[PDB]
Amino acid sequence: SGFRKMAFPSGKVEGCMVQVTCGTTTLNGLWLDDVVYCPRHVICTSEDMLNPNYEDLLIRKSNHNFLVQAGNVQLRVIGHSMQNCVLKLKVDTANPKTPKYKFVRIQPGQTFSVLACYNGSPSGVYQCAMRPNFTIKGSFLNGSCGSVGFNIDYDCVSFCYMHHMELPTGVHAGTDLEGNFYGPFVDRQTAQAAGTDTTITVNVLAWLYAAVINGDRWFLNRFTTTLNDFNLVAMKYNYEPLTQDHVDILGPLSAQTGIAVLDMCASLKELLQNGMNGRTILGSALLEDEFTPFDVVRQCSGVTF
Amino acid sequence: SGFRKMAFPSGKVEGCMVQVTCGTTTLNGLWLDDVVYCPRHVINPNYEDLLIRKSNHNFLVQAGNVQLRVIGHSMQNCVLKLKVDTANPKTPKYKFVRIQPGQTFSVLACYNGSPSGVYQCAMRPNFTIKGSFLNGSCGSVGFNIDYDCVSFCYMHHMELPTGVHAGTDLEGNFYGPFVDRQTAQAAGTDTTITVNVLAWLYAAVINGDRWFLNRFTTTLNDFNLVAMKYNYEPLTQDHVDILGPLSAQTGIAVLDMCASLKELLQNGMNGRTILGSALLEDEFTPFDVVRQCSGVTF
Ligand SMILES: CNC(=O)CN1Cc2ccc(Cl)cc2[C@@]2(CCN(c3cncc4ccccc34)C2=O)C1
Ligand SMILES: CNC(=O)CN1Cc2ccc(Cl)cc2[C@@]2(CCN(c3cncc4ccccc34)C2=O)C1
Ligand SMILES: [Cl-]
Repeated sequence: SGFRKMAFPSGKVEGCMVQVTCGTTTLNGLWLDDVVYCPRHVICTSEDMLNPNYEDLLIRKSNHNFLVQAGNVQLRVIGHSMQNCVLKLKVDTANPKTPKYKFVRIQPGQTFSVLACYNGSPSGVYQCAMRPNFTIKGSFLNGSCGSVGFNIDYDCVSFCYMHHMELPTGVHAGTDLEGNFYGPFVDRQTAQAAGTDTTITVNVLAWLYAAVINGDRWFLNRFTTTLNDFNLVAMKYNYEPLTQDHVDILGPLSAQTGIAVLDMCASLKELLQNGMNGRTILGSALLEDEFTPFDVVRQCSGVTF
Repeated sequence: SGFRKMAFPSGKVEGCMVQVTCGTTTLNGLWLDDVVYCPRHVINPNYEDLLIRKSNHNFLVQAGNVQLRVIGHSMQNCVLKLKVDTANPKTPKYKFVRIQPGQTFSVLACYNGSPSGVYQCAMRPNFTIKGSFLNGSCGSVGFNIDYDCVSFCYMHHMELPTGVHAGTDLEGNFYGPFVDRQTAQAAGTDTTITVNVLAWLYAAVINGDRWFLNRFTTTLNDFNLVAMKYNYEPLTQDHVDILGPLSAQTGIAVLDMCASLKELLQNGMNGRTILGSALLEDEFTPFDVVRQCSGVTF
């Protein structure tokens, strides 16, 4: 019993974190085999950030301009190239602690663990979700750039995020491990703002099924709804549209609890209208949206209480 | 910016987790040097009588896909110590420490000697932890990291009827009035960790959330009279001293922040949130707030 925001064990990722320095800029890199991956803005000064020409800044660099530190050992850079917004530094030593890994691009609503690092040293691990507006509500200070997001389903680490910047509202933006940003963001200091954020509806439903599994049904009602009527109501509360894909994905949780997805949608409609009236669901007074259907199945018991 | 429930990086602890099997019971063990530590319930129980009937080969210890050979066994309080023939090459610098209620720690949840997740939690005033544990999680450990040293503070033993969890320090002494056996046991009435709520109010102010601040102050006695009525733990002079650095960083005296907490208790949040929460959060200590808002690494 119990329901916690759980992160993946970070050990496989800790063994990959290095410090990358180029001139006066210092950030984190990910050392996998003989390549160190890091944000390309490591080659920029604060002035360069307004309108950086990365190709022009990079062509003036040689291998020995990049200082890579793994623990207390200096790695030798023997090559460098740019792939989108990530810089790839070829080093002379392959990481002996390289885990089995993949680079995956995630969609909004997906969750992942973040290993927050400073100077190539890990400081903490937390769980978060890719918001519908492609930002993440992380906890990052200056020097955290290059920290990574990942999932570890089975013995394989799936790297999905690399931290690049903080937006004016305090939220964060970054890239997949191929250097493509999530969202309409650029690694440039321009007028950039997070779009209006919405609640991840399929995740709230999954978390309501998790409350039922752990023994709580106070929020259920005798009503059902059509998919269209639920979406008309949900969009009035800044909730993301629920698609047929989402309904299909919730099938296993619907079968385990005996509550149809459109019947759980009717409870959600009523919770949005009424609030909670001094009650909580899984120790929370707000509707939680950073647990996917897959996360609920992984954490919760197979036997409903 | 941002404020998250952050756990310590679990890597140093992952390299210590093993699977321990005795007959039909399977749980997790902590392999440090040549000793594996695990709950003694792996064996109305008379533990000395159950233990005397077991030989070394009755305990099956698995580290990854390698079988460790048990060469000795002894009991220390509610913890079984299995001497193995191989020292853990991944043993970190470590200490066994007993924590006090209100203190937080990271939990590496394991099943069959394999870590599945990591989360942060606090030792409640009633000595229980609101964890996330299923059958097979026994022997999962709680810890903190201070520089390069792992301080092991908790080993999971059982779940109470309300869904909360109970366990021991690494010397086998339970936290709380709990016993390792099937009998009528219940978590006591819980209280809110006041010094932790204040620390989290300071973290919100650091992150630019100040709507709850006011021009008022309070005495320590008047604040405690109010707090005792909302099932909040008493705030001591030690707690005020401990909040000093956060008070100096934000420019808000501790008794000034206490007056904001008093108004939040007597009047609610009125449709507003603090750090994305509609409840007053008490599982971040003053040190946790300082560490997360300063970037301390391990
Ligand atoms: C908040 N941003 C700024 O003051 C200027 N920043 C422009 C800028 C523009 C584009 C890119 Cl791709 C990077 C960047 C910087 C690089 C570092 N950085 C940061 C990242 N994470 C968390 C932070 C927390 C506090 C202060 C800075 C943080 C940025 O956003 C710098
Ligand atoms: C809920 N407990 C029971 O039904 C019986 N339990 C008696 C019992 C008596 C004494 C001791 Cl020291 C342990 C125990 C058990 C051993 C395992 N265990 C559990 C631990 N964590 C999480 C669990 C989640 C679900 C079911 C069991 C869990 C217990 O409390 C089992
Ligand atoms: Cl995805």
